[PDB]
Amino acid sequence: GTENLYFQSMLNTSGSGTILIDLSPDDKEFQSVEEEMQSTVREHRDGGHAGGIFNRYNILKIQKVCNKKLWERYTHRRKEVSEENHNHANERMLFHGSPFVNAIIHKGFDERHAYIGGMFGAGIYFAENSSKSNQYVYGIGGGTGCPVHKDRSCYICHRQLLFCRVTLGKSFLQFSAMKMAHSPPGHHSVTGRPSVNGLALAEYVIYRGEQAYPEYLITYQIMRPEG
Ligand SMILES: CS(=O)(=O)c1ccc(-c2nnc(/C=C/c3nnc(-c4ccc(C#N)cc4)o3)n2-c2ccccc2Cl)nc1
Ligand SMILES: NC(=O)c1cccnc1
Ligand SMILES: [Zn+2]
Repeated sequence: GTENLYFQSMLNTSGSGTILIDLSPDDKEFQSVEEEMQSTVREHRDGGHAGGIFNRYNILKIQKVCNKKLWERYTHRRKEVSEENHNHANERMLFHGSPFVNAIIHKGFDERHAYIGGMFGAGIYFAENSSKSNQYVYGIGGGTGCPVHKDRSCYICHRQLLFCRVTLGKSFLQFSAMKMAHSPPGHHSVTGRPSVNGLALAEYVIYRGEQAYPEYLITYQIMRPEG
C-alpha cells in the first residue's frame, strides 16, 4: 500500500488525557489493521499451549489511542534516534501483548517494568506476528489463562492487543540469547531473528518506552476452528 494509514500526524485532543477514537469497519484504516492482524497468524511450536488454538480472530473493536503527552514524547525520541541513525528512524508497525494494556495506553510503555530474565533482557518486546504477541496477553507464557476460566485457550473472554508505531533505529541483529539491560552500543533496538535450533518467529526489543507508541488498540477474541 502507498497510502499513509499507519503513520499520520496526531492532533491535539485537548488534552488530559487518553482519548480513544472508534474506527468504523468501513474505514480503510480499520480494515488494514484487521487484515494485518488476521494474516500474520502462524502455527506455533507449543501446540497453542500459551496463546490458544486458533486460525483467526473475531475482531470486535479497533480504537485509535490519542494521548498528547505520550505522542510528544514518542516524536522527541524518534527525532533523536533518527539523528543518531543518518536521518533513518526505522519506524514500523509491530504487535504487542501484555497484561498491562490499560497502563500502556494511559502512561506509555515503561521499561522499569521489564523482565531482565527474558531472551534479550530488560526490554519491551514486539512481534511481526499477531499470534505471537497473543501468547503474552494473559502474562508470560500465557500465565494462568483468562481471569474467569483459567483457560489459556479461551474463546469466551475478550482480549486486547496493541498495534504499535515502533522506532527501531539501527537495530542489532541477534540469533542467540543476549540478555541486555540497554540497547547495544551504537544501536537503538534488538531484532531476534528466526533460525533452526532457535527462534521460529522474529521479535523486536526496545529498551525505552518512549520509543514506541500504542497507536491501535485491538479488542478481539480467538476463534474455535472446525474442528
Ligand atoms: C517471555 S519473554 O519473551 O522473554 C518476554 C519478556 C517481556 C515481555 C514484555 N514486553 N513488554 C512488557 C511490559 C511492558 C510494560 N509497559 N508498562 C508496563 C507496566 C505499567 C504499570 C504497571 C503497574 N502497576 C506494570 C507494568 O509494562 N513485557 C512484560 C514484562 C513483565 C511481565 C510480562 C510482560 Cl509481557 N514480553 C515477553
Ligand atoms: N509481548 C509481546 O507482544 C512479545 C512479542 C514478541 C516476543 N515476545 C513477546
Ligand atoms: Zn475466559
